[PDB]
Amino acid sequence: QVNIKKKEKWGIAHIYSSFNNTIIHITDITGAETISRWSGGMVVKADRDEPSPYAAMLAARRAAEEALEKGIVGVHIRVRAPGGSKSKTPGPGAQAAIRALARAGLKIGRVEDVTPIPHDGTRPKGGRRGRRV
Amino acid sequence: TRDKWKLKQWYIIYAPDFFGGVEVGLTPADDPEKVLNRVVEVTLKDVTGDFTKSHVKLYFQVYDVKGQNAYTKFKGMKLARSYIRSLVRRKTTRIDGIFNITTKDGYKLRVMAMAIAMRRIQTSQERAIRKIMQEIIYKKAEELNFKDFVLESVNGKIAAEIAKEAKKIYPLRKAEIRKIKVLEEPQVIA
Amino acid sequence: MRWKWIKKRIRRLKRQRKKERGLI
Amino acid sequence: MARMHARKRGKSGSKRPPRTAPPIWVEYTVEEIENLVVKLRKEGYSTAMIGTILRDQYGIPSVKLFKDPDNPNRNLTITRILEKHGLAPEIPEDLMFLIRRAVNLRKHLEQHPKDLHSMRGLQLIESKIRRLVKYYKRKGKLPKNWRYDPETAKLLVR
RNA sequence: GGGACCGCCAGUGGCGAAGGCGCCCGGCUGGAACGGGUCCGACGGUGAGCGCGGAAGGCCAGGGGAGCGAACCGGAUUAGAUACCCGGGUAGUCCUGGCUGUAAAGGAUGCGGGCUAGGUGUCGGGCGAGCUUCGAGCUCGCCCGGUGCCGUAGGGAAGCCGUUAAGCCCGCCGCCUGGGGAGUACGGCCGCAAGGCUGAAACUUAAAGGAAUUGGCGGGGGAGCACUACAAGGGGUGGAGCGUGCGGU
Repeated sequence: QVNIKKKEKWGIAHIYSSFNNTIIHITDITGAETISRWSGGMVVKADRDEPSPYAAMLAARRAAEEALEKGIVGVHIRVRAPGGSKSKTPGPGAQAAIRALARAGLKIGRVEDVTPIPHDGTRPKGGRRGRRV
Repeated sequence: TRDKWKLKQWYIIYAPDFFGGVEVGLTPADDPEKVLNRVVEVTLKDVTGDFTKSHVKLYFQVYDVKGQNAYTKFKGMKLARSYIRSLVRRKTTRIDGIFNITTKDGYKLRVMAMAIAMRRIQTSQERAIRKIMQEIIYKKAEELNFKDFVLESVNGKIAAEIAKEAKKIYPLRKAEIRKIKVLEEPQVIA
Repeated sequence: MRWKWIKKRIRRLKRQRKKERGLI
Repeated sequence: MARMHARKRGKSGSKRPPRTAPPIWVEYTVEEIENLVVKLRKEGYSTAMIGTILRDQYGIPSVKLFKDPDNPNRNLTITRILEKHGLAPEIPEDLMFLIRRAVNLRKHLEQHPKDLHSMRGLQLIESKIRRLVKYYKRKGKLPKNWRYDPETAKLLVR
């Protein structure tokens, strides 16, 4: 690690928001180095706390502390969602992670839509009425 | 983590004759020569000008790295979903012009351009408009050098001009260069 | 209901054609 | 008007000229206008296209209202004049054009296959021609011994 | 690298006889509104039969197969699941050649014409303008056709319908005459099969059906109060013995 002349590293904080868990992973600008990867499960094991927003807040906060050591001080936030036969809407940890970043002191200059939306179409599981209980 | 980080080597983006150079953007890697094909997104912090403001995101791909300084060429432009969905509207038309450009500098360029119709009337004048959009973009591109053309194409100068000559046939609104993808780069390395 | 009547008829016919086919 | 036979909409609201008093805003005679019709027929124009010409150029309202009668055949206008000269065949121009289209269609369906829309149109044009012909043969516009089948059609066209 | 499809565009919108038809570009090709009736001169309307098209899936061959997913194999739910739910997964979905023919294939409104108050929007054409970015770009009216909303005379059991008639007339075709048995049986006919077309009787019944009115009801929607409601809070019964009443004995 020499040949820094940017004078302020920037990291594209990736947020994958499933209804089944929330994962928060941060990489530098390139994407070529992962500093942090923290998931809801690693925070707390209980299968319902896994997508829960409090669990997601703390996972994002942990990563955020690591990012500050690095001198990652600005973040782009890239929101996506599951998409191949799931709902394409982002889960609860999106809103939680944005809040953990806002408290954490990492300033957001862009908000980015890299979510799976096809222009070629994908069918999600149902039963001819969608999902039901 | 995994490293010191000192096993990881960091390299720094410079793009002579593309923007004249930059000093923003860093690429870490493990081992030398795993950064030769990596694509780096910068908004640009060397300018707060129109490239940053209204043409938000530019992608540059480090083609080669020499002596731990990274020589970089234009990989792409794009907008985002926020712009495309905002500007489009109902009871109108969306018009898009694809052309595959050959420039005389040894670069091949693909432009998608985004033109938005002035309200009512779906007419063959639309498709007529597409003929014109390809022809104009080609003439500007053909004359100039690739460094010159990229600066005009990403900037509003090209959009603003397409709208003036089209406007005469059939009025337009809200013309933009949705994306530019460098169909083929190399002309000085294989 | 509606499904019932038709499939019953199709069963009624296939048994009858079975009993026609193997006792001629 | 209005009738339906290959459309789900009505017919056009156009009507014949009612300047049923003879021209006097024209400044050409009957004689000059006949002269023009011989030259135009000979040139390669078909009898509908001549009459359109006459209305624009020579300024008549209708060609039914400057030249009826002058020969003793029904509905005296252009092709009756020509018919006595032998510049028009007996098979009405109407029928000549219908028949020409009916040939054109077999040749496309061949080369372009899987045409549903175009195939239904070939049935429909042909069908109409048999019904028109059935009346014409009787009227003497066509011979009695004539028949309309699609091979005879191709013959006429070629 | 590969298959498949085209979010935005997309609109109460446009096209086609109908089934139906949506990436973008070019060629080839069918139909339509319209203005100008230029042309034949009653050639017209309807139409039993006949003929033809016919979504999806299916059947047959070949190819293609990324995702999706009858069958299927687990898991949960549930008393058990036979089901909703989840993990895998085959035909199939895709393409071409071939074959069969069904639909709540609906506007549940047969086809052709004349005629019977209007108003507004909208699509495309004709026409006269205003605005103009000088392009029908934005708009208005007359006029012609089409799709929508509101509504007259009238009609309808009523709901509604009302120039797009379920209005007033005429010509022709198709069809019905209580419910179940039964769209079965039997025969013939078509289909490769699945099926399709035609199509009974014995027997049994005092109802079957349509619209609206009112009421109850709804793990249907919206809103609001209650201390004989719930929460908070305090005591108590169910334990034991006794007193008292009842069932049983």
